[PDB]
Amino acid sequence: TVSSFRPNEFESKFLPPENKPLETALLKRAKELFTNNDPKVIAQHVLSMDCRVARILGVSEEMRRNMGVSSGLELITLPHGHQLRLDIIERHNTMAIGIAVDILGCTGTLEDRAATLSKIIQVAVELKDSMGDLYSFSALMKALEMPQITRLEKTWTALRHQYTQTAILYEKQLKPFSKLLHEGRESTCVPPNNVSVPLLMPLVTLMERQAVTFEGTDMWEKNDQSCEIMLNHLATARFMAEAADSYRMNAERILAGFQPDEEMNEICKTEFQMRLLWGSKGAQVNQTERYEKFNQILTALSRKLEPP
Repeated sequence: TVSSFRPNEFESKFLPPENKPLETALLKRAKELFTNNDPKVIAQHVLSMDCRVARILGVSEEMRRNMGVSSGLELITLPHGHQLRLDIIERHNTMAIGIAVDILGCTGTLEDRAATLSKIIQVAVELKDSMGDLYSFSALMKALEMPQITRLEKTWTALRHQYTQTAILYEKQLKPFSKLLHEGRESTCVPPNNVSVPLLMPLVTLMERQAVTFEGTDMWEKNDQSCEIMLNHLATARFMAEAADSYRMNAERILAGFQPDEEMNEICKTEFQMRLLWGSKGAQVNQTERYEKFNQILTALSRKLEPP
């Protein structure tokens, strides 16, 4: 089928009924939110939202009788988790795209871009070491590795010179850890606060041979077509399902006493993000077309910002 996410019909106190793609005032308001909020606060909203979408937290009794299992983390290893898997894929792509658009569109000066880049890495650090949200941690890391972000030479140089510690933390700690996750070793290299949401993406993608991803990452080609790596994720998936509860356990501990900020909560919604990016009409075009669109838009903004 398709995603459960139906953006054209999503309502919000924070979104005009009829919005166009990348509305400038709305990208303005978004940036301001992430700009004016502490990275831990941002990461708590992301984790909290990821737990709803993956059905680790907030599962009504109707939803559970409906799944046949207690947790979405069990459900995704099963045939009837197909919808969930597709939802998981859409939110990840949309989130990675938004991050990129946040560096390449929601900024004015070089210094503003670099500050944004640092804030993004701090958020990623919070996701990893505090929230143990490996899933959204990976979406941010994917944004940072996009060819359109990677080639912003002047911007990475400003990061190296002004935000040095953050820049070294990213290259020396985050990148290598990211790589471990991708080789399917997450179960043996847990961050200091354990795991609340697993990486998910490479497992969900292996299962969904018809999955579209932005810029075609986790497409299991070339050096990825390794039985060894595929075994690691699938062995890990099975462990995930049997131990699904431990994740809930972690997320509940981390989020005890958490009180969400309404607007912040809204902008974490994939639906909302989809409306921001493709508008109230285009938000329901096919994945391939929607993703190809931003590949073009991001390459153009990157070129406008730092020409060769």
